[PDB]
Amino acid sequence: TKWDYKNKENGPHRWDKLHKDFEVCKSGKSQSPINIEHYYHTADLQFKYAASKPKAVFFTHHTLKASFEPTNHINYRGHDYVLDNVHFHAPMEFLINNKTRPLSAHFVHKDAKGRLLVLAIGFEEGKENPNLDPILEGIQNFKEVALDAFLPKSINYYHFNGSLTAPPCTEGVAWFVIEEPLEVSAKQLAEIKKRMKNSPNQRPVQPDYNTVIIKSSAETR
Amino acid sequence: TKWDYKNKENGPHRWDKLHKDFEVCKSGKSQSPINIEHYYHTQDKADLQFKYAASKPKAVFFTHHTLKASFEPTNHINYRGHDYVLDNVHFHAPMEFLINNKTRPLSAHFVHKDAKGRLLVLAIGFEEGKENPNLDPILEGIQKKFKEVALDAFLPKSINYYHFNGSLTAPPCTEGVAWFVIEEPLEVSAKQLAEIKKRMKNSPNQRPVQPDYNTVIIKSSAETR
Ligand SMILES: CC(=O)/N=c1\sc(S(N)(=O)=O)nn1C
Ligand SMILES: CC(=O)/N=c1\sc(S(N)(=O)=O)nn1C
Ligand SMILES: [Cl-]
Ligand SMILES: [Cl-]
Ligand SMILES: [Zn+2]
Ligand SMILES: [Zn+2]
Repeated sequence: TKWDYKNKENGPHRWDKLHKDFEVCKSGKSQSPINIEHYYHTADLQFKYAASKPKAVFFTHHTLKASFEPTNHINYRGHDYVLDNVHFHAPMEFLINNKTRPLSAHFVHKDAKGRLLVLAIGFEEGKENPNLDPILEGIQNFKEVALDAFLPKSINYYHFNGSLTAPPCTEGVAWFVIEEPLEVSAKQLAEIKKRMKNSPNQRPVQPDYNTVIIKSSAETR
Repeated sequence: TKWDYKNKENGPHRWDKLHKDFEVCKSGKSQSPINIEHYYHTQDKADLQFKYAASKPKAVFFTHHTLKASFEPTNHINYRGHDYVLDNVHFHAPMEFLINNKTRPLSAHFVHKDAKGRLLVLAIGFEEGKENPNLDPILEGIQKKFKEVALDAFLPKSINYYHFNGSLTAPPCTEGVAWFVIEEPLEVSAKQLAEIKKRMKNSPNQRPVQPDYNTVIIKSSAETR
């Protein structure tokens, strides 16, 4: 109950100091997030999403989280990665070619061997997107969340190996950062940021050791 | 208390236990070597230009289960406007990385460091066959206390290689290593093969394949000279 985003002691630059489990926050060579600037052009990525009702929806450790039953899958290279939860970071943590959007959502998965697959996608200030509403009315039954409709059908993405953007900053993370921004309204932006206590929950860009990145594309649905 | 590839306490399964400097040997998520089966095909935007010449080793000696030739900082690799000087060339038998589950009887690692200590290792396998003329200058320098190494002739002109980030394959298992594994195997004679294993004291110095956390690998090819 110690680490936060405050620019003083419990801030990110000192996370390794708060606890030894966070030592990799400093010592690891694949820490996330980063600015995606150098990559290689070149699917094998299957979504198994459905509109799903959350096991629970809650704000925890400074983000808004919807936890889920092991019913929604992503298959990657012939291995099934179960979605655990989707949570939000504001502003966006990852950067693409020096570009920033004010919000992202992370879709967290784990396979048979316990390996992590996380998805980062942006929101763009503009028209109100309906997908947000089933979770924002879930403080208490829980209404179904439209997962198979959340992401674009056609996606361009960046894939690389990184770490968690939050303590313990565990590595072995397969990142897929989606290029296409989703849309978010200005009223929704401020409203949900208030559940982010209008206090940023975004880890700074980590040092980049020539991460190998592929740019590819896929169809989600 | 020193690390080995032997069956008991100082083996690879236990390197982490030998020294705390070696903790990442087990706990790291980007540990080498691995079995290369999944990769991405790509184009040649690859900024990898060799700056190699024939060079006489500062020394050729046995250290840590391998045969090593260290060099004057005269031989280089350039990668995206980032130049890596060759530190040494050393050997593994059998080859430590696997290319589609295929095993080579031997490999060579071209170990580089930039100014700030960033690591680039270059790996190529060897296949039993014709007398390799480049090898014996090394086999002719180890009992002395050194002849030019035809580095300018050592690697193939046209290479297919795999690129990714991994670790050193021996303790301290340092991560953040830019690996370039070249697909085309070089050629070695049966006695060149036999003899050097004895200079590597006939005790295999091959770290087992490590857990792979979906390492992102690209396949491309290039011209060295
Ligand atoms: C359960 C879960 O998803 N935990 C997470 S996710 C995460 S992140 N924001 O994807 O890098 N950091 N932590 C602690
Ligand atoms: C000086 C030097 O090259 N040391 C090395 S190289 C190496 S390797 N087998 O290339 O990953 N492991 N260690 C300890
Ligand atoms: Cl992000
Ligand atoms: Cl190897
Ligand atoms: Zn997240
Ligand atoms: Zn080696």
